[PDB]
Amino acid sequence: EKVRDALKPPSMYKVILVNDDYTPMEFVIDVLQKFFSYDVERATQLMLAVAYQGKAICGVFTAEVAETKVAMVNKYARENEHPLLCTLEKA
Amino acid sequence: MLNQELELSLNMAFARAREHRHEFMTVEHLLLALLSNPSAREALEACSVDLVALRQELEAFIEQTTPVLPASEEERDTQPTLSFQRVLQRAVFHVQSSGRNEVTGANVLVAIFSEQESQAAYLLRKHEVSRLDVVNFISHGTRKDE
Ligand SMILES: [Pt+2]
Repeated sequence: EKVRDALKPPSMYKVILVNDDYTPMEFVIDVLQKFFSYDVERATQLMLAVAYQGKAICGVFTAEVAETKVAMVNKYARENEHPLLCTLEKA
Repeated sequence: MLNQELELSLNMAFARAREHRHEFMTVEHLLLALLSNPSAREALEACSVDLVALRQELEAFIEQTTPVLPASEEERDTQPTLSFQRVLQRAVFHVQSSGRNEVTGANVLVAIFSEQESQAAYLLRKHEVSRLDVVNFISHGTRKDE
């Protein structure tokens, strides 16, 4: 006998903020605080991470939560008219 | 997306999220809530699912993985996940296209399966329940696994 396709629990995902030249530094610090509950002197250090490396992991959530967060961040960036890009990363 | 019975479940799901100050209203809170929704509970009992085990599994998972608000913040009480919005739209679209005008907990239960990548869909499969099983119970008769 058998039992349909596989299972495997959903994977956790990394939420990432990509760097760009048009988004002002202050706005990214703002996003890190508003959507990641980051300490002022932690978000600020994390913005430096994004600028320096060109990309930085802002957190790790379930696939479900990560997807919602990415969408909240990008919608916000868009409404403020900044090309701030937030992305999803498996593992 | 209304059924009184279903609306109650949705109310309980949100009240629970807000109680633990959860930042998000998950498909897992939804299924957790549906466990006491007669329509849903019924289809799951017909599928010989251990509700006690499922309930424990769901509660453990949402406490360990759901982000908690800063206790301060504005109030912005619980943001439904995109997955959550999708299962509801799916259940609503199915009912509307069937010519009926009532969305039951069981319809919602069915829509959850299409959310691959949700812990909820994973836990249902783990308990040997498939979309087809719920669909067979909903229609025809009590086509039960038992
Ligand atoms: Pt309640």
